[PDB]
Amino acid sequence: MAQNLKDLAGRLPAGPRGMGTALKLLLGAGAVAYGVRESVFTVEGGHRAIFFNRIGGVQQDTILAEGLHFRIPWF
Amino acid sequence: MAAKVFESIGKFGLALAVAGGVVNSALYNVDAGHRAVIFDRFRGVQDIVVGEGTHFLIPWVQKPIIFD
Repeated sequence: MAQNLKDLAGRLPAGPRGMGTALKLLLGAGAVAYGVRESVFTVEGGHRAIFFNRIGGVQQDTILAEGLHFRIPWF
Repeated sequence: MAAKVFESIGKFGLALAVAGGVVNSALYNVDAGHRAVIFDRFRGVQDIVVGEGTHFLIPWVQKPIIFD
């Protein structure tokens, strides 16, 4: 299966310089959009989805009444 | 020249994939209300309370046990 991906990636036409940087920028934008989408969490109302601070445990003082609160991914 | 570029990019990609896999395996999520205990088998169970927190557990040494 790895060799098939090898051939598929290789077969991409050797286009002029512009589209290479274009593809790099597109990948950057895709990753950034994915991160922005993921920074919000499963949220039902009737659930004060509080900030679980990574350090020190739960945020005993950060009591999330009804309101945006972006979870730092992996944090 | 092209073939060398292909091979080098492949080697770099494989190394990146391995590093990403290790980094992913080095993290744990002990939900709050569960304060974690580092399951370190080098020097043991940490009187230093490593509770909630996705502390960087080295793989093969620290498996997250979730203590409620």
